[PDB]
Amino acid sequence: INGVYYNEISRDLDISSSTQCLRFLKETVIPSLANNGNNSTSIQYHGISKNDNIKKSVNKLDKQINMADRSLGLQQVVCIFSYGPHIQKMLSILEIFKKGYIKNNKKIYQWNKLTSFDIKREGRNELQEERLKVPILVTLVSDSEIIDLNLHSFTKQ
Amino acid sequence: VRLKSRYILFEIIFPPTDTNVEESVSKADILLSHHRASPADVSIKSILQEIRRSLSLNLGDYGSAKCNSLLQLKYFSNKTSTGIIRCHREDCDLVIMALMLMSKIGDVDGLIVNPVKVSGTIKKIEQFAMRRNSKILNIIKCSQS
Amino acid sequence: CTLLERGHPKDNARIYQVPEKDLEHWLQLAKGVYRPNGRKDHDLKIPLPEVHDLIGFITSGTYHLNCGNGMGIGFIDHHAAIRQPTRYVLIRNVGTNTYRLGEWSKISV
Amino acid sequence: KRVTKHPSLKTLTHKQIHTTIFVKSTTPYVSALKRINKFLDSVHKQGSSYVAVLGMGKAVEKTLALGCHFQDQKNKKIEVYTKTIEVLDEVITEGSDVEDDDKETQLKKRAVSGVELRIYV
Amino acid sequence: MLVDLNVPWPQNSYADKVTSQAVNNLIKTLSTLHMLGYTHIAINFTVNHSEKFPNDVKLLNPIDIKRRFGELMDRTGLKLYSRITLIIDDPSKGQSLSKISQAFDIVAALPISEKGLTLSTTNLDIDLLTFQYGSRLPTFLKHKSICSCVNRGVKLEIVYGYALRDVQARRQFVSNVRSVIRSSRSRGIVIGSGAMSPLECRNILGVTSLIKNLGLPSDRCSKAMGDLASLVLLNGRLRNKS
RNA sequence: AAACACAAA
RNA sequence: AAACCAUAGUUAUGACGAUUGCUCUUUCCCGUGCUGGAUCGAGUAACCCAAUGGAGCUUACUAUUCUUGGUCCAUGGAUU
RNA sequence: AAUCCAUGACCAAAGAAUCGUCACAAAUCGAAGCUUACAAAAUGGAGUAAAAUUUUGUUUACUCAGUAAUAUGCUUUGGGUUGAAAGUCUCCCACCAAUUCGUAUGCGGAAAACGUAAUGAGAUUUAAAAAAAUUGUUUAAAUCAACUCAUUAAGGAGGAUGCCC
Ligand SMILES: [Mg+2]
Ligand SMILES: [Mg+2]
Ligand SMILES: [Mg+2]
Repeated sequence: INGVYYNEISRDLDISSSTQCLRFLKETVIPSLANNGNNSTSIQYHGISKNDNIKKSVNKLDKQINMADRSLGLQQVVCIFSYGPHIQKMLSILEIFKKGYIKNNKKIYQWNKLTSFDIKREGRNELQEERLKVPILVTLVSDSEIIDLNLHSFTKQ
Repeated sequence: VRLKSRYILFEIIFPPTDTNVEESVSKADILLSHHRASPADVSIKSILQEIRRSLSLNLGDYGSAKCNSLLQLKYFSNKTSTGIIRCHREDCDLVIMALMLMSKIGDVDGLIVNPVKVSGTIKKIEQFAMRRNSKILNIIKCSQS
Repeated sequence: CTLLERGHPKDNARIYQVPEKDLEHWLQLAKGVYRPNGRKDHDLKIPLPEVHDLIGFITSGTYHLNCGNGMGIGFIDHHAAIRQPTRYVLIRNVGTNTYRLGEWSKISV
Repeated sequence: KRVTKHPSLKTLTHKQIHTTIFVKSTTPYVSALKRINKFLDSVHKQGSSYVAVLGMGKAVEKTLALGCHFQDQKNKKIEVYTKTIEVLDEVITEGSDVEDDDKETQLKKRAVSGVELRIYV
Repeated sequence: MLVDLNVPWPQNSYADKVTSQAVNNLIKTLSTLHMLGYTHIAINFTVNHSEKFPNDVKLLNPIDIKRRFGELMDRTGLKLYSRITLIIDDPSKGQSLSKISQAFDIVAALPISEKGLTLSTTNLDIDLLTFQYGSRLPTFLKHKSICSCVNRGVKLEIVYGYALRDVQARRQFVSNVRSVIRSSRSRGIVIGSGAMSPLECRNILGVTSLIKNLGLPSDRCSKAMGDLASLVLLNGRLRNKS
C-alpha cells in the first residue's frame, strides 16, 4: 500500500493497523454524514475488529442502548462501524444482538451506509499501479422509529 | 455472394491552440475543450471532397482510383462530429492513412482527425458509438460535482 | 487434471510428469510471467522433457464450460503419484508437440 | 470428525433467480462486474427494477467491494441488507470397518450472517 | 498501452532561457497526446555535441518534471521521463557519458556524417539511433553497421511527425524511412512523435497504417511500438538507478 | 446478401 | 408480453510471422531397396461460401491451376 | 496367350495440422464461459500480553484458517461442422387397438422423387428417355461399365447335389 485516499483526499492511514483507521472513521466520516448539534440525540460510537469477542461485544452493546437517562427525552442511537474483513464479524455481532433483543417483543430500527476507501498498490510491472477499494459499512440502530438526524443518504431497515 | 464492406468511424477533435490563456488540467475539462463543437461550415460533401483531394494528393492517381470505388460517407451529423466512412476491406489502410494525413479544411484550420472504430457492419459501429457516448457522460457527471 | 494456463486438451492425450531440473520454471510460469506491456507472456522456449516420464492417458478431453478452462480426465500411476512432491503434471496431445501445465485432483469413482 | 456441508435452501420462483448474482468465494472480480452489467441491462426486459447480489461467508468482503464500485463509479443507488442463512450439515455420530462416506448421517443447523446488495438502474 | 518518447523541448542550447509560452504550448501538446490516448510520455531535449556540458549534477536537466509536470502527473494520470539526444558530427570535444547517463533516462544520438555512424555503432552507450528525416540522410545506410548495432540492442527511431510540417520534405522523409526499413530488415524499429504543436498529433490507427504502407509488416509495428519502447524505458530506468 | 413461395420470371 | 435459444451463429469469421509434412526436378553415401537422410530451386489447388437443426438423392471441383487407389475382349514397344 | 513399361478413357475415397501477436475499469473482424452465495471463525470462535479488581467480570494491544486471494484480466474455438455450405428436389421436427396410408410384401430404415443385393428382358420398330428437381457435354445402342422397369415375405425341421473332410 502506497497511500490511502478518502473523498478524493489523501490521508495518513494504514490498513493493517486497526486503531488508526477506526479512530479516523470515528472522528471524520461520521461527522460528515450525521450532525449531533442541531438535535437531541445521544450517539454511542462503536468500532468492531476481527479480534473482538462476540459475547463481550454484545454485552457492551445491550448496555450501550440504555446508558442515557430516559426522563429528559433523549433518543439513544448506537452507531457500529468497521472496515475490510472485520465487517463479517461486525455483521455477526449485529445479528446476534438483534436475535437476543427482538425476543422481548420489541423492535430495532436500523439505517445502513456503505462507502469506500481508495488505496493504491504497485502493479505487476514497474510502470503500472492498481487501485483497490476497501468497503466501509456504518449502521445506526435505535429503538425509536423517527430520528432527527440527517438520514436521507442511509437505508431504512 | 457478399460484398465485403468495412465501415470507419472517425472523430474531429479541435486542439485548444491558445498559448496566451491558462487551462485546467483534468479529464472532463480537456474532454470538453476538445469536444467543444464543429463549425457551421461542415457537411458531408465538404468532408468527402476534402478527403478525395487529400487522397489524390498523398497516394496519387492509381491510389485514388483503387480507393474511390466504394468511398462513401453513410452517416454524419455536425452536432457530434461523428462520421461513418464505408470502404473495402482491401483499402481500409488507405482510408485510415488518408484520414491521418488530413491537414485542414479549406476554410477551417486547426483540427485533427482520430479514427476510433473500424468494423465490417454498421450495427456493431452503432453499438460502440452508444457505448462511447455512455462512457463520456460518466466523467462529466463525476466532474460536475 | 485441470489446465491453469493457455492450452486446450483432447481425448487420447498423453500425461507426463514434470522433471527435476526445470522445476522452478514451471512454478514461475504458474505464478506469473508478464511482458513490459503488462499482459501475460508465454511466448518463450519450453523445456522439452524426456521420454520416460509418461505416467498416464487422458480419456475424456473436453473444454470445461463450468469453470472456463480445459478439464482433463485421465488415469495416473500411484507410484508416480507418490514419487513427485508436487501435484504439477504436463499434458500433451497426440499430434501437437506442445506441453501444457496443470494440477490433478483425486476422484473416488 | 468427518462432516459435510450442503448448500442453503434457495426458493426462487422464475425471476428472482434471473436478476440475482450469487457471489462465490472463487468468483473473479471482473467476471462479477460483467455479470452485474448484463443483469442491469436485462432487468427492464425481465420487468424488475433492481439487481440482487447475494454473498455469505468469505465472499462478503468482495461483494461489498462490488457494491462500492457501482456506488460511485456509475452513480447508482445501492441498498445493503443484513440477513441470516441457515445451512444443514451432515455429521457422523459414534454408535466393523465401513466406508467413511457411508456412515450415520445426522443433520445439524448452522446460522451465518450474510449481505444482500440491491443496485438500481 | 502506448509509448511516446520523442516530444521535443523548446530549447536547443543551455544559454537560452525558456519562456512561459513555450511551456504552455508543451502543456497543450501533452494534453492533446493524453486526449488522443497514450500511457507513457518521454519528452526529448536536443543539444549539440560541441556545446560545453556544465560541470554539475543538479543542473544537467532544465526540465524539472516534479515542480512543473508533477501536478499534471497527479491530476490527469500519466507519467513523464527525461530523454536527451546527441547531435554528433566530429570526434572532438566529447568522451563523457558517465555523467550524462545518470541524470537523464534515455540517451540518443544524431549522426550526420559517415564518421558519426561509426562512432555511434562503436563507442556510444546509447539505446536509440535517429536520423534527420527532414533533410537528407548523411551518406548511405548499409547493413554492415546497422546489423552490428541492432544485434547488441540499439534500435532505430523513426519520427512520423517531421512529415506533418511541410510538403517538400515529405519526399525526403519517405525516401529515408523506406531506406532505413530496407536496411534495418524490420527488427529494431521504434516510432516516435516529434511534434511541438498540438496540431500535428495522431492516433495509433493512422500511424500504424502509415508505417504499414511505408514498408513495415503489421506484426512488427505493434510488437516493436509496444514492447521495444517499454523495454527501452525499463533499460533507461535501470541505467539511472542501478 | 443469405433464407423462404402450388409466386413471379 | 414473452416464449431468445448454437462446443461458428445473422451481411462477422480478420492481419501478417514461424515450424513439419506432401508432388517433380539439378546433386553425394551405405546394400540393390527401404512415407533411408541432407543442400539449388518452383507450387499448397478449384468449386466456392453458412442465416434454425438432421437424413437421403442429384449436380459443380482437382491440365506446369496440391493429390491418392484400382480396373480396362483401349492402343504403343520388348521376352517367352 | 502370360509379365513389365508409357499414354488415354472410366469408377471409387479424402479437403494437413501446430505455435505466437494485435491500446483504453472494457475491448475486438466476432463469439462463449469463469453464479447451486460458507475458511464448520454463529451451539453468542479458540488463546496469548498489561492495568485494576479480594478470582469471576471489564477496558486496552495482538495471534490463528497460509494449499491465502491477487481489480476489465483470464481460457476456448469461428466460413466443406464424419465434403459439396451451392440447387425453383423429398421427408421428420403433438398423439390416437384406428373414416388416423392397422403396409407381417427382397434386406437395412420412423419416413424419405431413400441405400444396396440375385435373375430375365428392353431402345422414338419401346413399359417408358429422341428427330417434380438437377445438369456445358447430360443412359446405352463390338464386349464390358451406367440408367430404367418386371419377380424374390421372416424363422425352425427332412431329402438330394458340390467343396475341406
Ligand atoms: Mg446459402
Ligand atoms: Mg439462393
Ligand atoms: Mg440454400
